Amino acid sequence: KYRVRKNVLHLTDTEKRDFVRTVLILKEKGIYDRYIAWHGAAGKFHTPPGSDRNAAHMSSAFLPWHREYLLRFERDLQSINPEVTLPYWEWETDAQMQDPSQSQIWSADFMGGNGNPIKDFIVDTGPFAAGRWTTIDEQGNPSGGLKRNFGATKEAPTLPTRDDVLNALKITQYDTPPWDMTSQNSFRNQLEGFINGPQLHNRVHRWVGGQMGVVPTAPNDPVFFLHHANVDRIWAVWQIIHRNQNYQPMKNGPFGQNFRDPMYPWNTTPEDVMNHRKLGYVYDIE
Amino acid sequence: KYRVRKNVLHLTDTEKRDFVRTVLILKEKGIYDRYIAWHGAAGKFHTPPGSDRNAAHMSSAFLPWHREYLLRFERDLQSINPEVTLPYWEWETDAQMQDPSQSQIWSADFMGGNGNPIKDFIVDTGPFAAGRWTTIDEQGNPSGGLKRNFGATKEAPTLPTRDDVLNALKITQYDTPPWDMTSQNSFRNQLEGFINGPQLHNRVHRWVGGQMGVVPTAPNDPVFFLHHANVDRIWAVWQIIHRNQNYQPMKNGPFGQNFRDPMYPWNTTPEDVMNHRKLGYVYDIELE
Repeated sequence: KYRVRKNVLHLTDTEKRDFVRTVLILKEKGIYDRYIAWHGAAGKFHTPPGSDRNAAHMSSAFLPWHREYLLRFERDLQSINPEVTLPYWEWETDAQMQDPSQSQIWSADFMGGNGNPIKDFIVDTGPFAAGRWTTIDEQGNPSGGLKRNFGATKEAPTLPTRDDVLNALKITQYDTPPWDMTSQNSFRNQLEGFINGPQLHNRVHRWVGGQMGVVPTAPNDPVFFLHHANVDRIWAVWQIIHRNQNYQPMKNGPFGQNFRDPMYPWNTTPEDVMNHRKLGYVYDIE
Repeated sequence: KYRVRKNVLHLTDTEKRDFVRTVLILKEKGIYDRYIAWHGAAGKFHTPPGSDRNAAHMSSAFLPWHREYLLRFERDLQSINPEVTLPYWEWETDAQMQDPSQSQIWSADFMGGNGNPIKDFIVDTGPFAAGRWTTIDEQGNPSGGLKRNFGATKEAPTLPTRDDVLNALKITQYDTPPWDMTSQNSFRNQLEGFINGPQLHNRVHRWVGGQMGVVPTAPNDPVFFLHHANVDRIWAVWQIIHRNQNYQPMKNGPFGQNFRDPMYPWNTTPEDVMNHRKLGYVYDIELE
């Protein structure tokens, strides 16, 4: 209830600089790669095998899984610099922009810009440009560096809007059977973005393109964590009015998705991360 | 020192029954799959990226990684049945048999037998036969049954011998630079089995064949854990014999291979698991 995750647009120049340095050092230390790997590994743990659910997506644990993911990432940041928290990318505000690629998250100070169409959409500006930041592929081996291609596909030309978020916050059920990408009247599936898809979460990945555009490589882009901080904040808001609306399935869902099941690759259950205050952080505007 | 991990050949009938029943329970609950996935996942964490070293193999952390792995597994067995401990498959004495494939470990009441060549080497005897036990491919998807093909490759017609075990135990260095498959005079690399390989650990995988013959799918076979408990036992024995040798590298290995580095996919470090008695178990041979 103490560490403050701020809007990226509210970070000072110094905070932007100190976040970048901390990420770059986590990368240098070999710790960043753990997060890419953890996320890829969860995508091949299906609940159960034969289904299209997995531990981290496409089912109920999507939200607690990434909250734990971000919680551990932030602790790793804090061990380098105890004054650094994970900011969030309020994309729904950027979607108001005439050209959201002009948002300050994309400044050379911070995330760097869209990919260069002349250079196969390689990101060539910012602290994660090719040459300053290595990437790995899905199989875990070295890759070609950061790629981005904002709004390039016809199904996600734009970012999710504020209205897309307000509509999601109105869903009263955390999730609904069969706890997958076809769940109706489900906050989890609304936010993940499978109704009228791709929307919300799914639509951000599709919008950003590059490595963020294919899930198993998405954390190669630091903006991945800023994106998921915003998703986690939006879940946190849902938990203030739908406070107590808790989690489903409580039981008798696939193993790995129930309230007290471990979320692969960890032992943490959804229950363990239900209250973000007890996890030690708050969002600003909370 | 409390939990005693016994030779499979010394297990009573009820012990074998209880071990099997407990593993079937872990499988039915969905917990067993976590150990399949962890093992595949660690192979994809290269230390550093682009090296063939990974979190669980091909470098110094091979031994502690699997000690932690079995420890977690055994603890999951104990949640179900606190009287069940992880036995070890002492393959070096099976190697002494006229026909090692007749070891009691492959009895229908324990691991079940060799694959059916009519059925493309699907195991159809024992508690893990097809129709009683489902398997996953490297992607996490169903793959249609446990396979085994004992001694079928030219590189590994036989299991490792007692002499191979004893000869590894003479190595005084736990590991050596460059902490990879070329490491010479290295207990870790010798036991893992890359010196004129496959030997020892690498050889057991190739000898069992089936899923065990390919490392990312090996844990689909429950004998994987009895194999690794034997690898753990040999290391524990090395640690008794060479009491003033400690883990290597102590620093300046690749991240994930040093004494105090976390072992992906966990936060556990080699230091955390260096003393197997501190982990709450002993092998029967230490007690005799």
